[PDB]
Amino acid sequence: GLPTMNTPGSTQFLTSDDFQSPSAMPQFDVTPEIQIPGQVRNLMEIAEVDSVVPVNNTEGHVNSMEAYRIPVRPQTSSGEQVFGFQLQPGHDSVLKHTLLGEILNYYANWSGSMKLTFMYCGAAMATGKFLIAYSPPGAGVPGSRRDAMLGTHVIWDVGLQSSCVLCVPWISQTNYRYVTSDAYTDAGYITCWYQTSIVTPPDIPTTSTILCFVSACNDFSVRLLRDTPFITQQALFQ
Amino acid sequence: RAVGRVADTVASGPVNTEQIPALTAVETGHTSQVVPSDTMQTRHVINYHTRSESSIENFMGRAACVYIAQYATEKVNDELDRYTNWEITTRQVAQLRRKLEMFTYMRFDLEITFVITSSQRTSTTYASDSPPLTHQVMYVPPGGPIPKSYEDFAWQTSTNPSVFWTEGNAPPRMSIPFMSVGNAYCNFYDGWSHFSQSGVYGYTTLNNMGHLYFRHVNKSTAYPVNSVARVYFKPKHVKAWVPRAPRLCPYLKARNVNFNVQGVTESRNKITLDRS
Amino acid sequence: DRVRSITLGNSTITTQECANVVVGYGVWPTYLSDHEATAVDQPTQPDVATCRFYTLESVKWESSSAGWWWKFPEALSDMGLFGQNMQYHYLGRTGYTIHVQCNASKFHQGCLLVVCVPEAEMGAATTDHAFNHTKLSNIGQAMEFSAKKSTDQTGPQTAVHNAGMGVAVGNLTIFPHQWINLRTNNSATIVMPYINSVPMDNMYRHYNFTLMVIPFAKLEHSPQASTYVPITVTVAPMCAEYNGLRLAGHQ
Amino acid sequence: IQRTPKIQVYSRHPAENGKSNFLNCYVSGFHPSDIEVDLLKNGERIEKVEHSDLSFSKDWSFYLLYYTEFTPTEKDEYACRVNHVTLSQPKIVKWDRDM
Amino acid sequence: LSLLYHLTAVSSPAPGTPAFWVSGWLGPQQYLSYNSLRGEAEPCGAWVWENQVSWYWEKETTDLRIKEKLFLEAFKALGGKGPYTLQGLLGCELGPDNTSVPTAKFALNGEEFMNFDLKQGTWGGDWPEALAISQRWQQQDKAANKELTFLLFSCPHRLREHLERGRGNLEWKEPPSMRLKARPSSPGFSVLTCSAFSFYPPELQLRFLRNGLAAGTGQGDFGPNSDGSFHASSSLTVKSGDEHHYCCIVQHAGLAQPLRVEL
Amino acid sequence: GAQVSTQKTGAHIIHYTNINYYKDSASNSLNRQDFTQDPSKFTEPVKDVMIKTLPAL
Repeated sequence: GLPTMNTPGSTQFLTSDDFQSPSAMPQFDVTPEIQIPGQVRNLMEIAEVDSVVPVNNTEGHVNSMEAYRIPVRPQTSSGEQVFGFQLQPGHDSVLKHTLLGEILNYYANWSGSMKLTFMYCGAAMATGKFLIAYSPPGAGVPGSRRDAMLGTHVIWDVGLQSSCVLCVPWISQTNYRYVTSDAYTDAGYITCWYQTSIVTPPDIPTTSTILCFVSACNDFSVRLLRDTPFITQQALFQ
Repeated sequence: RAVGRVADTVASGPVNTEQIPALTAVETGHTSQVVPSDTMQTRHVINYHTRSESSIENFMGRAACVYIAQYATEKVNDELDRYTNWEITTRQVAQLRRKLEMFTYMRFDLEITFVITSSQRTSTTYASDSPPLTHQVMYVPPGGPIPKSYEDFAWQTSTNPSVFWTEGNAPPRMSIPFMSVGNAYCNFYDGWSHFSQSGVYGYTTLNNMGHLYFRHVNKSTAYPVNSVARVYFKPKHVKAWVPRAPRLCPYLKARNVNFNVQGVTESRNKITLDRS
Repeated sequence: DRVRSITLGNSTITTQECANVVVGYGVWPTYLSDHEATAVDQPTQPDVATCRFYTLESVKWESSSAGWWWKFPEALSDMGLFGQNMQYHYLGRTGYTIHVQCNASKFHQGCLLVVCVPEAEMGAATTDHAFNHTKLSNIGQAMEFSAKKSTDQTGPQTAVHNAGMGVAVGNLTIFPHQWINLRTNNSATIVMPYINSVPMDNMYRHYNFTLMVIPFAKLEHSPQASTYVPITVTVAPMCAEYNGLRLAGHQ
Repeated sequence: IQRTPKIQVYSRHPAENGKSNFLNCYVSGFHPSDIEVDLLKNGERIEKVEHSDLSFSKDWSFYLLYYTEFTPTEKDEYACRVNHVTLSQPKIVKWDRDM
Repeated sequence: LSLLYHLTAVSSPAPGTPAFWVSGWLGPQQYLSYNSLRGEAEPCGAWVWENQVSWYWEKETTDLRIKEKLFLEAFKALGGKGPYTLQGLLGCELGPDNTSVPTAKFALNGEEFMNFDLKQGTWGGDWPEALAISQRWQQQDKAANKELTFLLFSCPHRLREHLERGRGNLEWKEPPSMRLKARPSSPGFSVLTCSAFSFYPPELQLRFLRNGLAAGTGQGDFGPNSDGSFHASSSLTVKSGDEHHYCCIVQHAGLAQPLRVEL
Repeated sequence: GAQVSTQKTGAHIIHYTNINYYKDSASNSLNRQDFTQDPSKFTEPVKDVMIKTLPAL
């Protein structure tokens, strides 16, 4: 017949190939699809949805709802630190189990800008200002509010519009960063500081709550599929 | 511009306006669309990245193992009989289940590939000349007559699709179309089976894909071998709806969603960062 | 603007501190089209006898409350002609309009999360044991979560930080949701379309979606303020239609 | 879903006096979880009574044989006393020597 | 002749009692007992009167530890508050000469609700409690194949292992002791009894006659004994006169004539 | 059929030929080149449209 020649790579099973194969049940009449609402055509559509960040995960708070409640209270001296974490959105313990981190942990490269939304859940009569800052990774962690005002930051004033968005910009020497973070592609630090204080009229409780929210901006991107280091099994589930 | 490519960043300047892009209300259930060119001064950057690796086709389109079926050439126990079976489900491995549990209703064709390996069982001697083994994998639809044992009437596969494979060649592979009676595979089902709200609870009531029976075509060997047939599934032509939140606690069973409670995340010492 | 008035049937829900009206996945509830239906008989469509605002019982929000859940359509199984049409019919199809409401003050603080989870298949309290149906949902009783784990023999796992589904409770925002912040908001209104794999479904064997109300920031106030703040749920079916008429159910 | 038992009292051997005989008491047709059968000698509880293997008939109703090593004479009258979830009082059945 | 197993498991057992117990019946008399409180199966000293050296009785013990776990993993996917007594009938009967016919019935709360099919499915019933147990039982992934090779392959081979081993129990021909006695009653009538004691075969048809003509069977009762023997009874309210003519023409399987007994 | 289509390359001879051989649509290869998307169902599920630069309330 036709004179062929089997190239290297024949009779192999590469698990991520793209080939045709004979159907087992020929001329099967499938059921018609209908208009089910809420179709997903890309996993990045999921990663653009906010999910509340467990910033208060100091043990043992991961076994309650207190992992999400970031406490704020009236201070004596200003310029204190509210919270802070490194920006490792698939490896840091604060971010890697939010909705962004579970999508990122299926991949190995990530790129783009990120949003951080802070909804103040105190009383309607309390008033405060906060400084929410991002620091690129050159110099280390900012140890004071004076070191934090030199970075990318935004000064949030609470009021009727009860949430301010810090948009973490993409500053990197590489086009992508590794998800499981290493020393070469560090991404920096997110800190938040008391701009003035929390000032309240009498007969209001002291401690309040700020909820964080992480998502992805419209230029986010992932690459290089893998498995997650989250789910394990020893045997087949009977 | 092409489709799939992410958006650029327009050049911004200093502003002092009534407009407040940074302030919003989360209470309305609405994600803010604050691009970085709203809260700082940016340069025009022509972004060339695409989102090809993140679509539902490429996210699912890699073949994953779903079952490990074992069957010998000589009965030793009911478990290591001449034949074995498997109820077709994707809920027995932990890798593919967590991917398919990200969406509520999915609709896809399938591509089933078998990696079959035999190993000679431990005895007091092993010197035997054997011809190459031939395996049979018969797919039984819901309602079909099942084989009772070896040499059954029902291995004649008068209408059931079957495959025959001699060891040493390429692995077998056949494609399965969309098989459900509804309009999408229900990955979840918050409901009961009977109308009195009792019986079995959960997703097992709908997904009846059928069985899958394995055996050796060869009648016997001189010394018994133990074959193992790993089954690989690859979803192709995938549509998905209603994205669920990804599972956190590891699984316990194949018919349930039961779990032990776990932390929301890992712990750390304090809420602040304390270096210079 | 902040005010919004909703009129359905012979009832009318008004509010003066509203956030907005989140609507499902952008899809308004409609009737079933001719190129999608399967059952061949003429469906019944009572437009105002069943598409109106039914008000469930009120729950008490405390500073130690973990959360509540209702399961639909089973939560409206006796509210009027929506209950009677569920019994005399084999199939049903509807969308909803869930309006949760909770006013406190300008001196209270707290935050609720109102989610409609489609097919919130719940795990079991103790494993290796299936549970009763009356511990999943009674007819109108607000089934509630718990702070710690639950060791019930015949119930669901009601640890609120795992939300009954073995999932992180912070990630419940991809389902259609709103927040009731006592600082700003007062009510939360969600419109949910019919979400199922089959175009119509039986309304007794299958809970279509679960409404959850989870307090994230806990309720705090002075001891001299109003100690009792209630939460009230007001559900209204939308574009309901039924098929397969037979005797009264539901066995 | 509830059954009431049936007591049938009889002897193994014919009641020939002097030698020890066996009073086989038959309880049948009952569905509790637990039943209490007791053998009696004119109001005296016999201490040592042997139990048979508790089983069920073809219609999913249990049956159980209790028996003692009794000496039949004219004055030795016997009875069976059974306890159920259905019957409040324990049912008296008097043993007749003619069967 | 047929081998049969009588499985029963209760949810909340009475203390001091087993929660699961087996009674094996080679036809009409019992040969096998098992429970949970001792954890092994023993004979009654009735059928074999031998001790098999770890080749026959050691596999019956290991077989019923499997059946104990299947009968205790049942409540466990019953979500009711009430107690449950799960019953089970297992075994096979012999065909014409070969090809034994099996049987497998189960009963929850004294009512038959499921029965392991033969083709598909392995277990099934229209009751809501039947699908819950059937989905629970096949979760262990091999118990359904355990009973498929049980009813068609092992216990009929065990039956042909028993078809020629113990034939002295298949010839138990004990002719009974029959003692016509009588009691008095209400004025005008009398109460008659004819009874039979300690007989092995299960067939006996005892009736009452006036002179030479049949007058009725009476109320026939039945009960076995502590030694593989049975018992019958028959009573009738008869006339206070003519007691010297009521005859009891009754055959037996250990007898070749329907012997007459006297008052 | 000869559905010649473009290849997946980088940015700053590139065609490929594909022939279907079987009589079922479920025997084909994957549809790896469909990157159409809209996240507005999940990020903006709101009735009244919310302008970005305006107050939300």
